[PDB]
Amino acid sequence: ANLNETGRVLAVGDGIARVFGLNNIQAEELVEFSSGVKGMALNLEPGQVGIVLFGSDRLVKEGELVKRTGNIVDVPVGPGLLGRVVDALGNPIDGKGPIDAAGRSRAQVKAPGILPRRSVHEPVQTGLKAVDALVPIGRGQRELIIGDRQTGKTAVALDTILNQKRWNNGSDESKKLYCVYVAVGQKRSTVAQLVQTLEQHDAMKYSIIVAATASEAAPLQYLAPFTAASIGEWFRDNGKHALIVYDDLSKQAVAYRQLSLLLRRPPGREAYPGDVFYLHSRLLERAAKLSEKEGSGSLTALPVIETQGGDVSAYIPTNVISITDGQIFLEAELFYKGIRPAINVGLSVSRVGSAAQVKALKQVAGSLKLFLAQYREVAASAQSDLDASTKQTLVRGERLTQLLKQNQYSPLATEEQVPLIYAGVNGHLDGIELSRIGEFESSFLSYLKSNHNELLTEIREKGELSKELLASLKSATESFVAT
Amino acid sequence: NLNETGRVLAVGDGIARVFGLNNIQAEELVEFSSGVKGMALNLEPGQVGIVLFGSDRLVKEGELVKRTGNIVDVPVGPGLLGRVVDALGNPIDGKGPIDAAGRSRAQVKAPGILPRRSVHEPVQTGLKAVDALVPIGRGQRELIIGDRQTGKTAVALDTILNQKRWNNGSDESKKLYCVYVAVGQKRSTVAQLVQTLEQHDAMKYSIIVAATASEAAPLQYLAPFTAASIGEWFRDNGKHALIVYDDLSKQAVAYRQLSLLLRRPPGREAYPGDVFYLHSRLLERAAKLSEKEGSGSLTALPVIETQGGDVSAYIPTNVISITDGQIFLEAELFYKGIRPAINVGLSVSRVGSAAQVKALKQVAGSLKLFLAQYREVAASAQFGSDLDASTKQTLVRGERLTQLLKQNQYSPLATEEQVPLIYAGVNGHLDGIELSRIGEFESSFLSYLKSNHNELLTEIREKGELSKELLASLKSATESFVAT
Amino acid sequence: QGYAAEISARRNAMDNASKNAGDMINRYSILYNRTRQAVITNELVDIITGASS
Amino acid sequence: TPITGKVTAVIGAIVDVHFEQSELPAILNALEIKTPQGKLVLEVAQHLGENTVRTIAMDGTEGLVRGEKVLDTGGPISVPVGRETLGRIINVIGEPIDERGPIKSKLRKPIHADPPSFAEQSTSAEILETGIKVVDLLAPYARGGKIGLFGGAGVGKTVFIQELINNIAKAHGGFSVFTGVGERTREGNDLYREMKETGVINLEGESKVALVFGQMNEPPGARARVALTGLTIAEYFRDEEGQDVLLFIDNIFRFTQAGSEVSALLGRIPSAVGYQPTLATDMGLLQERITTTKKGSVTSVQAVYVPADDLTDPAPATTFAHLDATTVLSRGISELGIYPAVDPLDSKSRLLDAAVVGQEHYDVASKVQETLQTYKSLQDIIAILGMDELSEQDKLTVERARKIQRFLSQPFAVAEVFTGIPGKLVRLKDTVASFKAVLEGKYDNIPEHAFYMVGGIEDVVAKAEKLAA
Ligand SMILES: Nc1ncnc2c1ncn2[C@@H]1O[C@H](COP(=O)(O)OP(=O)(O)NP(=O)(O)O)[C@@H](O)[C@H]1O
Ligand SMILES: Nc1ncnc2c1ncn2[C@@H]1O[C@H](COP(=O)(O)OP(=O)(O)NP(=O)(O)O)[C@@H](O)[C@H]1O
Ligand SMILES: Nc1ncnc2c1ncn2[C@@H]1O[C@H](COP(=O)(O)OP(=O)(O)NP(=O)(O)O)[C@@H](O)[C@H]1O
Ligand SMILES: [Mg+2]
Ligand SMILES: [Mg+2]
Ligand SMILES: [Mg+2]
Repeated sequence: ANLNETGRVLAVGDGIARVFGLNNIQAEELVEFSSGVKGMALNLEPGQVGIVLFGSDRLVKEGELVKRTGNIVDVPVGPGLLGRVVDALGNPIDGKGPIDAAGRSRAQVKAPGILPRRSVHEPVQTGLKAVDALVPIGRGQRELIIGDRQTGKTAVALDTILNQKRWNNGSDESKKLYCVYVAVGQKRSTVAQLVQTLEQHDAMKYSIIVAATASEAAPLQYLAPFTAASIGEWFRDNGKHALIVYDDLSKQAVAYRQLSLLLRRPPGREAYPGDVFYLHSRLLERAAKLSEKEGSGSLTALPVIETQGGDVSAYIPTNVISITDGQIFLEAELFYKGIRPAINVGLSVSRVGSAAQVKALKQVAGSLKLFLAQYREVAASAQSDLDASTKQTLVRGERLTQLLKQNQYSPLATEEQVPLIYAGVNGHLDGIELSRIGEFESSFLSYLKSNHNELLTEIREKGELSKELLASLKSATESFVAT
Repeated sequence: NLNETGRVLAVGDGIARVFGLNNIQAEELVEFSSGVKGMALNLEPGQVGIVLFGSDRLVKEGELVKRTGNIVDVPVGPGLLGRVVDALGNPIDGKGPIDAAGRSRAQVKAPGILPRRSVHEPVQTGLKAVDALVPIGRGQRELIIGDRQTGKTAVALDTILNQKRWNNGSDESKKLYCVYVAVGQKRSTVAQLVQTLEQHDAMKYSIIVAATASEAAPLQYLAPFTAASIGEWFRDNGKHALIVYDDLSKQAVAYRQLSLLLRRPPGREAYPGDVFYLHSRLLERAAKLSEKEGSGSLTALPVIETQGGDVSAYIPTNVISITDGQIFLEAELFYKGIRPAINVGLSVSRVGSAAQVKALKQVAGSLKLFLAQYREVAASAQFGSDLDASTKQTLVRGERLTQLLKQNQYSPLATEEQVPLIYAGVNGHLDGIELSRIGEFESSFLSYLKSNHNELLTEIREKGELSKELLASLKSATESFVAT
Repeated sequence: QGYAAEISARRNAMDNASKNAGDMINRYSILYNRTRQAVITNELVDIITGASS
Repeated sequence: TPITGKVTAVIGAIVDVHFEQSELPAILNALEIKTPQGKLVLEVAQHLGENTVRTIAMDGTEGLVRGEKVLDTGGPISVPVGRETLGRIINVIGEPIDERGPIKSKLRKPIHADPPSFAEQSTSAEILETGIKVVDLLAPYARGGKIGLFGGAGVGKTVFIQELINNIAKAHGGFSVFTGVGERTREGNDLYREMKETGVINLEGESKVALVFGQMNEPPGARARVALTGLTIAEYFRDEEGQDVLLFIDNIFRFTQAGSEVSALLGRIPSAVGYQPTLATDMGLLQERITTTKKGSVTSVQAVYVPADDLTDPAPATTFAHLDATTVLSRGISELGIYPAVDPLDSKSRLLDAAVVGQEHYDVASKVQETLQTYKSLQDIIAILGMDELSEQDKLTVERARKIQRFLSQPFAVAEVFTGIPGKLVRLKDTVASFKAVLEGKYDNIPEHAFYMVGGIEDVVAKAEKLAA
């Protein structure tokens, strides 16, 4: 037995195997145990190596042989993973056979530096009225989806993926956006069901699923987002665009905490290791928009965080907020009232997306940012005087609040969006009741499609509002409202 | 021959584990061949753990460590006045050698039970609020405590500056030599403080001991104890010294760093188990010596920093239990325009009135209890009350009494200036005056009494007491001024 | 009339207050709970550091 | 003929190296491992005994092998110092990262240097006019001072610095050094595009600011040290060039955080909250070098992250005493749409003193502060029971405080996207007078909204009439 290429197990417990030999091993090299279970050389010491396991401890005994692999932790990458569901190490879990890899990338890849980047200016269209109008996301950005349990976090990301069906059926490769969805810590059934939804809406052919679910070993959960970013990165490095959802990072952090405490690293705040920030920061730095010279690709990140009791000041929330380029905060209070998406506009922001917004939306979003989250000034005070001036903003406010509502699985085209907002901002809804704003919107879009389709087409094709189209839009709006 | 020398076994983080040094004493000074000096704090079977008094960048495995044969000591003596030194008494003002009467160890047994006498001589701080409500005696430990940037140093600083009234004389019994201990402050902050003492000509009777923020934890830990010794000389020779520890919170942090790196198992909040002892032995050394011992004293104003108003925190709770009372400074009072931002309710001087020039004691009757009765009422006024004649008046009186306790920094006052103010206040010669004008009253009035009724002020300074004759003169004199 | 106006205004202002109070009680029951958890963890870490040496 | 050892142990950022000879590299020396791509740099941290040293790597340690050859450089990490650094982008190890060739500097200085002695200190009380209302009014910045911006995540630290660079950088005469520690690589891109576009860095021409980066993608070793690199350059300007130097750091907390990431791996017992026992002295050794001395002047702005919005966390709390001026940003405040989100009752200045700013300035600042304070002491009662249950005095103070509150807000030029409004700037003398008048009850009839996001008092008058039409 070569002790250079090979090892003998000294001990195993707490997700670590202590191994003797493997003298030629590299730090962070993947290893193989007798049972076929894999590991990662984490700490090389005089006279032994400490290996973190990617499975149950049952699958490793004392005295067993361990084989070197040659390879730092890596994964298959390339357009051949499209339509596929894999585990954190890249192994298919969808019943469909060997993955078709263009090649292999490390799990841990260094972020694009200061030079190879350019500011985001290309829209990521979500098809969500509230997000596209008020927290516009640009290709290369990082935008946190954050909020309590059961507040629509996943819905927001999933509508975004379903929405890409719009361009991923065209030919123009630059407008396309491939999707990597990472499930970390979720239930197997949630993810199975999610994939079936994707299949049913025909979204699956442009998306990749990477799953490390609830009963799997902490390191597989720790690892999944990293192997998913290299999968995402392939598109970035080859002049194409990929969206990556990390659902969710809260659970990644928890798994990382499990590993650190069993590794006997000192518990800090909320028991997380000191490096739990570096955990996320290195991951998320890999999202970017690249320069002309680097082929202009982009990886856009939508990490998901789960607050407890709505507290965005906890350690992990604030860590991620101090990394991403903004947050979409979802309030449980709005969610229970029926306001869904429950986007708390006061607390939501996109730091770089404004540039990348579609002009049409930008133009009918005049101050909507300021006004709405400020109607919130009056609204909170309202329930001391039956005022004159501030009775108007209470009626407009209430309207735009309904306009922003949106059914699930129903992402809407920009040119379907801008009229609804124009019709809100200019007060053509002021007269219509609350209970009918829902029906108004479906009936109004029908009207526009059948009768004023020339104009929608112009919004879609130029993305701007010429004074003439602006005036023509005023025309068609007034007509419908009157009846 | 490993009895006087040793070899560095391992080194880092300002800590060295040394082989040999077989005859070394616990707490002994050592010299590493590369120049740096150290202190043996761990003596174990096969080795010695030493904390470095400087950088360890130059220490190497195998390097030779030498016994000094000395327990950490310092130069002490009158020669040190006007100077700024580090923890080991090395001069850091570039003014050359110190001349010392001798050397005392850093750690010194405190006065026992027999060799002491009750505090009875005031430390006149010059601040109305303190001197009236929390008077400090010669040999008392009075804690200064509060959150960051609340006035803590400005309380101690106005005391040092005030000692000028007596330090410029020859009368040695009345003089109060000052010692200021900067621990973990930034050098610039200290330069700014010795710049101010200079401008007030207070540096000539002060000694600065600075273990500032970039210096090795063993230097910060040591600074208070070696600074007690510098101060003890005054105490041990019929003189008097005030000692300001600015601040002990930062020294406790340094001791913690020391102990964890020595791999001594920590206690609460990672502090060493004996962190209470760390502070108690320091402050027990402040003391008022008995006549058979020359009658000298050491008064200590230790400074603690609380976080978020948290006085129940470990270290602040420790020190509170050691001292003879505290001055609680509060950010909320600071911003209402109360300076010094002293919480009167929470602040005591335990030695109390036994350490207060008699005149001030008389005119400040139940000022402290009254001010409590005032806030008892400023509480009932909240829910939109309407008060009877007594309550609305005392509410007016206290609101003005509070106003009279405001005071500018670097504007300390003499008891004979303090007394008339407190006198006018408590009696009610200020009630029928518009509130916003008590400030200009204070200076107009003290000028008035300096030109017209000056013989009075002269009397109080000399005789430190009042009789019916002094009372009625002043009562007649104040009543005069009220009509502008 | 002034009395019945006052009595109606009391029951009305107090309704808004008790509502507004409960809201703060809700916001502080949450902070309470955070702090309580933090207290148990932080205490445990000292026991842990102490045990390791 | 060099000094070589072999790698004995690898745990994360920490690499242990054995040497075969009696002679062993000094603590703080830079070592080298030749790899497939480039060179990995390690910094000696401690001597473990038995001829083995412990080091902290400056880049990832993936791929290292026990037995791998280690080279001693016989010196610490060194950086290009001098004018040749201006308009370049540099590493923690002093290599360029803007692909513009070698920094052809005449000298290279070690990044570890001893702080300037007590004797070398040079104190002043000289106001630095910012054109930002709250700062200029309530807590003035000091020329050659140490200014620090404290904020939770997203509350506005970086926008603030960019406004200050926008105000002070072009008209300073001297040279700036910006150091990015543990921040967004993209933010570096946003700024290198910025200093180019404004001309403060000119590709062909001449440049006033050197940039040094060690962002949040970087392993801990690099995050720890990158501030000492950006400082060593700042010190060369201060000393030999007798330059009045501006130093910006975003973000200084990241330095200390990087220290805790490795502390465990170095064998230390954790202090409070899991931080390194040396948190304070590590910070003293860094802070104290960032000072104005007798040879020259350094005005320094530091972004200071506040973990979990907890200003009592050892890191930010230990930072306070190092600063001559502190601006504390509040989430609660920023959530009222008040930008800058400066807490006017928790930001402080050495220079807030009548003997510096004049009694009129002092008196206004303080009455403003008393006013705001009254509102604070009342908030609970205002929120539970409303305005009705205040005495008239109070009702008026509350009415006024809220006008001051909003008047302290100001449209920055660099937040034009989020304000929708052009960036206004207010001369100190105008801030003083404008506020003075509000207190004097001169603007009570004006609705609250007219003070929100404007410049000076002329601008209120304007917006009040704009609303009344
Ligand atoms: N826009 C919407 N309109 C109506 N219902 C919705 C909308 N979005 C989500 N829902 C429903 O609300 C529930 C919560 O949404 P989901 O996207 O699962 O949030 P989540 O924050 O990911 N919950 P979890 O991850 O399980 O804690 C789901 O049952 C959705 O079907
Ligand atoms: N009586 C006073 N009136 C007005 N201002 C004062 C007064 N006393 C102190 N100040 C100022 O308030 C600030 C804080 O005072 P300082 O004495 O440094 O308190 P501290 O709590 O030791 N601060 P720090 O060491 O920074 O935590 C300083 O700028 C003083 O100049
Ligand atoms: N002066 C301002 N005016 C208007 N909005 C602002 C201002 N400053 C910050 N914001 C808002 O808050 C965001 C915070 O940006 P930034 O200045 O990077 O804060 P920060 O505290 O450094 N964030 P981080 O470092 O990630 O914790 C901005 O993108 C704006 O949306
Ligand atoms: Mg979900
Ligand atoms: Mg102080
Ligand atoms: Mg920032």
